[PDB]
Amino acid sequence: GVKVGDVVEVKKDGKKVVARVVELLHDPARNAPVARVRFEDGEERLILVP
Repeated sequence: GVKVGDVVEVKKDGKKVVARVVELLHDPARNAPVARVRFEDGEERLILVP
């Protein structure tokens, strides 16, 4: 149920940190939503939506 602008916790360099959801995509292979998240410093990452 994660949507654009929401905030989630992920690991970055062994530390639990907050990232902001900037985009919702879909992985046809895993048949599951994927979110483009952006960290405080501007780094981005793709994460499978829990």
